[PDB]
Amino acid sequence: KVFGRCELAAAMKRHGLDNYRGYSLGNWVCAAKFESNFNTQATNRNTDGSTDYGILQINSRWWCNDGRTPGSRNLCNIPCSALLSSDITASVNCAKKIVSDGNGMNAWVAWRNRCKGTDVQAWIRGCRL
Ligand SMILES: [Cl-]
Ligand SMILES: [Cl-]
Ligand SMILES: [Cl-]
Ligand SMILES: [Cl-]
Ligand SMILES: [Cl-]
Ligand SMILES: [Cl-]
Ligand code: NA
Repeated sequence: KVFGRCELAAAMKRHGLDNYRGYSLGNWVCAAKFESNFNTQATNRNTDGSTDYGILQINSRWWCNDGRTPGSRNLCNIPCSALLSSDITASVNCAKKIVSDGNGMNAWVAWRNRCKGTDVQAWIRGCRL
């Protein structure tokens, strides 16, 4: 599924991400835009051999099991393929764990490089929330 901007903001808001650990909704929407272009099916390989999965590009190095990332962890206790559903629940619940771990949203490289310190409210402008 490729979410619309306001469609995803609303889904994210329903799932409790608005101001989760102090990150406004616009941060999460911005992160998803640059991580996946709002595409729940997005997958990208990392140089180390891990893979990033889904709308928030959750990494098999630490967070999910894909059976082909030697040495990795599965801290969200989920198969990586479950993070590719058109329902964003699994991705959001794992994202809550990631963002609580110490680094906040700096865990998402795209957030840090493209969203952090910018006018993130623009991403929810005009949306019924
Ligand atoms: Cl915002
Ligand atoms: Cl593995
Ligand atoms: Cl959903
Ligand atoms: Cl889900
Ligand atoms: Cl923080
Ligand atoms: Cl607004
Ligand atoms: Na893993």
